[PDB]
Amino acid sequence: GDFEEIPEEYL
Amino acid sequence: EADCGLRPLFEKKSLEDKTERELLESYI
Amino acid sequence: IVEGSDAEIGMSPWQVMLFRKSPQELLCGASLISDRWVLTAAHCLLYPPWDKNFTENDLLVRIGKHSRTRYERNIEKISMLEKIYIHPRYNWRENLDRDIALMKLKKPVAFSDYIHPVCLPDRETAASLLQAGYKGRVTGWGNLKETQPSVLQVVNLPIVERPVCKDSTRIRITDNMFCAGYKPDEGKRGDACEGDSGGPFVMKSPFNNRWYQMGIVSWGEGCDRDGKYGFYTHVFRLKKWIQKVIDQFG
Ligand SMILES: N[C@H](Cc1ccccc1)C(=O)N1CCC[C@H]1C(=O)NCc1cccc(F)c1
Ligand code: NA
Ligand code: NA
Repeated sequence: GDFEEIPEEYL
Repeated sequence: EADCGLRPLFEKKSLEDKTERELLESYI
Repeated sequence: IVEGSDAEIGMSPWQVMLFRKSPQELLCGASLISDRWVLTAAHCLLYPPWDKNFTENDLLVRIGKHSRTRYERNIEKISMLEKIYIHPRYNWRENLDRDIALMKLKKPVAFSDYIHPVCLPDRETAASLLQAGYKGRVTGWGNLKETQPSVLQVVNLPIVERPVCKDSTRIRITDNMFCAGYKPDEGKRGDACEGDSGGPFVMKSPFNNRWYQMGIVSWGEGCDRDGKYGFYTHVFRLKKWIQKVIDQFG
C-alpha cells in the first residue's frame, strides 16, 4: 500500500 | 530474440556492471 | 532479496513486476523473454493452500522498473495480460515441481534502455553453466529479511551441489529444480525471499557474453538461513513446454 497510484487507464 | 541478453546500458555500450566479474571468475 | 545491493540502472532490463490491480500491490517477480511473453513461477498465480488462483484480469505486468513503489513515469511500461499458461504437471500439492508459467501480453511492449528481453538457454549453454560453484544472479523487490526495498535488489549466488541441496531439506527435490547459495563455512550470504518469487536467476555466458535465464525463484525454507538454500525452477529442463506454448499461442 506504499504503492504510488498508477494511471487509471491501466486499471 | 536475435538481441536477447544484451543490455542496452551495458553490453551494447561495452560497459560492465559492478559485480558481473564475480560471475565470470566463478566460471572455472 | 536478503543481503543484496541496489541494482544499477538498466542492470536487469528483463525484470518484470507482477502487480495486483486491487488492492494495488506487488505480487511477484517475472521476466521478459520477448516483446509479448513474460515468464514467472506458477505458484505466483496458482497456490490453493493459500487460496491463491489469479486470472488474467486480476493482474498487470510492470516492465522497466527500478523503484518498488514509485510510478516511473516515461520509463516503466504497464501491460495487460491476454492469457496465463501454467505447466499442466505443476505440483502445488507437494513440492512445487515444475514451478513455471507463461503470461502472454495483450500488446507488444516497446524495448528501450530499460526494457529488453533475457535469453533462454540452449542445451549446451545449460550444460556448461549449471555447475556447482558457478554463480548466477537473482533480482527482485521482495523482503530484505524474513520478518521492503526502495529499489530493485540484486545478489550473486553460487550453484550448490545436488547432494548438499538434498541433505539440507526434508522436501523431495526433483531434476526440475536446482539450489543456490553460500554454505555456512563460506562466510558470504544472501538469498531470495518472499516477493522475489517468479524472478529470474541469470548467468552471463562467457562464450558469447549474453545473459541467460537459468532459473526461476521458486521456494525456500525461511530466507538466508544457515544451512538452507534457495530453490529455483530449472528453466532448460522445461524448455520443451515453453516452446510448445509459444509455438502454439504465438
Ligand atoms: N516455505 C515454503 C516451502 C515449500 C516448498 C515447496 C512446497 C511447499 C512449501 C515455500 O517456499 N513456498 C510456499 C509456497 C510458495 C513458496 C515460497 O514461499 N517461495 C518464495 C521463496 C522464498 C525464499 C526463497 C525462495 F527461493 C523462494
Ligand atoms: Na533431505
Ligand atoms: Na543459506
